[PDB]
Amino acid sequence: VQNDEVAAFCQSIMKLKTKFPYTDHCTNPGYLLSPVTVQASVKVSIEIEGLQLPVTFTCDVSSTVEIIIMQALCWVHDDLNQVDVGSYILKVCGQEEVLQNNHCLGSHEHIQNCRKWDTEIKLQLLTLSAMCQNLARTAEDDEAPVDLNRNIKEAWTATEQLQFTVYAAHGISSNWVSNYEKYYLICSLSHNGKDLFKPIQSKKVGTYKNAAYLIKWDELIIFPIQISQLPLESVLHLTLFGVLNQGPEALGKVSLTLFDFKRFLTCGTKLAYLWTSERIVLQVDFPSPAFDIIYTSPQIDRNIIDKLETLESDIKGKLLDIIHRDSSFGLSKEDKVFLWENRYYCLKHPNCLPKILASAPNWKWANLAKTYSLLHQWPPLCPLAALELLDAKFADQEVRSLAVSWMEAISDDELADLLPQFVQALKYEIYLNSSLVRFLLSRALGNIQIAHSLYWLLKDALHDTHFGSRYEHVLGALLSVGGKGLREELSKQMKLVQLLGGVAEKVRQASGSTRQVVLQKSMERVQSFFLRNKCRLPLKPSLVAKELNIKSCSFFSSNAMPLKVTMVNADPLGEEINVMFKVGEDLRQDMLALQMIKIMDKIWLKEGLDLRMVIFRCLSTGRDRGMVELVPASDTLRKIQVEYGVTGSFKDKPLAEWLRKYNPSEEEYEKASENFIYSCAGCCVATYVLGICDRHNDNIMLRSTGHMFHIDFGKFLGHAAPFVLTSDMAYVINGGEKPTIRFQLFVDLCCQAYNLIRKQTNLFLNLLSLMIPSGLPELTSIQDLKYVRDALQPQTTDAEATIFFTRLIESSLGSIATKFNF
Ligand SMILES: O=C(CSc1nc2nccnc2c(=O)n1CCc1ccccc1)Nc1nc(-c2cccc(O)c2)cs1
Repeated sequence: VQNDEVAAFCQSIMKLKTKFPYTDHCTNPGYLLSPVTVQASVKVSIEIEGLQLPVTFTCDVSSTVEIIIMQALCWVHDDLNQVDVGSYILKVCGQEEVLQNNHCLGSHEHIQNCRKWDTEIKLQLLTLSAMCQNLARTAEDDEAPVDLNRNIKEAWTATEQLQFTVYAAHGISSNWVSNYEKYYLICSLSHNGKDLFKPIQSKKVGTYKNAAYLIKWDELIIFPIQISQLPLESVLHLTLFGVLNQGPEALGKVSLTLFDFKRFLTCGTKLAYLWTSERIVLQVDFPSPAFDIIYTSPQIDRNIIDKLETLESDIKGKLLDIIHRDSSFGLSKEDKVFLWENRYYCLKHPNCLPKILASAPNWKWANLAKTYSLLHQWPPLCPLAALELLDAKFADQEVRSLAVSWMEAISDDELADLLPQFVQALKYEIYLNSSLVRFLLSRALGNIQIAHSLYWLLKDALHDTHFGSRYEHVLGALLSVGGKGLREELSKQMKLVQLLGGVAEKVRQASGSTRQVVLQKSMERVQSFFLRNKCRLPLKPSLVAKELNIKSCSFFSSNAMPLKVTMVNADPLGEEINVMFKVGEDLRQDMLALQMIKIMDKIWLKEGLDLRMVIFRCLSTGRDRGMVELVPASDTLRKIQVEYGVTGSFKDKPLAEWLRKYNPSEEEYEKASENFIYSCAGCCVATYVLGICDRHNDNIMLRSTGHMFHIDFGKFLGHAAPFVLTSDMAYVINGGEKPTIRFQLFVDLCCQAYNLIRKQTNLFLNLLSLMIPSGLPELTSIQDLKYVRDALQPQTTDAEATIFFTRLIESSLGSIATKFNF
């Protein structure tokens, strides 16, 4: 049946492939699209063929890339009628990414970065023919097949009790036989991620006589449930325990779906695989009658429910209070029961559907008809709201598929920064083929960035003990449907990272003197690689490295010695590529913190608030290793303070003098100090809301332009000053020892941004919830989310929330807070 599920998946993906022909350029562009985030004049320089100097001109940020292309065309051509405006595109110099014509110049992320750093905006005008499209799919790609490397009784008429005999575990290890004397299983039955009944424990039995590799229970297990009472998505969990010989110690876990991908109840012997990480086979024998049991969903209920009593005796106000509540998190039982009665009065508010669904009394087969009738007349949800319908608490195929149908309204650009949570949501689909995985694969088909990011996220997801096989099939489908070009580039990137990681290991394994000469020798391997391959940068695949710059490659001195890898651009119009490669730390936590910060930045920009945040990249390439973006011309606060100490003129001047050294002009220092004010406000809000703690001087970094950012996120969602404002940071903000209206601006910015994040409390809780199953040390349960919820204070109004955050700023000032009038 599993092989049949794989085959059905493959053939469905063949269908999906037909939906994306290689001829269609917008689905198959062959190149990365320059990212856009929706949100004056700036100077752009555009290189044009046949001109020795690029044309530099002032463009409106609001103007679209299409008309900017035409403006450059107008520079070189006095009449644009003869030339074709079509078949002309703009790329970033040095980066193999194409600006999107319909979108505004200001909306492009590269433009926004250059504006913040005051970097020269450098573009190239070229035809589609000149653009590198080596990633594009071929006719060979479209034609190739997909490779990932009798009577019937309806279930509602099925009286039999769910039962099965746990037979045996086969292939147990020597050290297992050494360490434990008996074994037993805990059997749980669940739906929507919750137990339907209390778990039943097997008897404790030792290894079978004459068969040490075998544990034989041969034990029947009967649940107090009836086949007709089992939801379609019912899952049986079997956890193995060993008792030590000298508490019980968990050895592994298995899951079995109670109905297969064709809705047939599992019957007969089914084998399951427990990975010690070594494969143990577990045998579960299910009843096998002379007939097949099929699940049949209930009969459709059709109603137009509109024209009902609106007594509204304070009850409408109670309903709106529940509707306009922040999230489903913590919703009272009584509130649940009456949101469920008055669910048909909430159609006017679509994004409250999860709450309603979370307040269903049960998912018994009978009530399913009315639930589905409501779902199919429900208004479309915001994609972001619809995420919640893909978490574990909603297993129902109808709910989830219709959530994905609402989700299909999301842009690729917005989707890309959300990909990790989707990769995780795959875990709550019990079948291989599902609307969610098809949605992800189709989005990857049409967008090279989506495909690339999915690839790396699936490679991390593989290391899951329980879900590794599912992710292996998903990754195989992705690599198969991506095409030959995409695949070979991904293989080059995989080889590059593996080589870099080897170099990292060797650098830490050597000591002192040796460590500097081993780096040059280890790197010769890499340079051989570059001799035979041009390879795209895994952190930003728009950058192509032709060759390693050995002499600029070094190592940072830290607990884990990171590698400063400098490579030369394949494009002479580009800059040299600088990344850090770190091994020995789980970068997935850092990535989550960075993603949360970035999403706050997006939320702020959506309401027009620009806190000038440094948004840098981090990629977990393999287990406990990866590439991190390097921010140029920036230091930790430690370093600034110690360098200043050599002079030691004042505790309040170290940040000021540093910024003044890199910004000598009075206008320049004011510009850099304003950058500090805004970025500091953003960092303070992000620190308090994410529970970022241990913000020591090393953790804080400051850019020469004046922007403040965070680098190490070891304390994430930690519990207990919320943030710390030292005297020299107050000096930069005020511009003087005494307080100025610039500090009031700082406070205003903090409180404004804080309230903007509170408005999106549901989004943030959902994103962290969906990362729960990924297995980071500080995000294991819903209480970890309750910390963030409490930090966001949803019940309070914006006014009292401002009061609260302002008191936080005073506590952060601490001893020097005497000098301020709130
Ligand atoms: O100057 C710098 C600042 S060091 C730095 N920065 C980071 N940034 C983001 C994330 N983590 C870090 C980071 O951990 N550290 C190390 C800080 C540390 C040092 C020594 C011991 C312990 C800790 N970085 C560089 N940038 C470039 C460059 C040039 C041109 C373009 C470009 O994109 C980058 C070359 S070197």
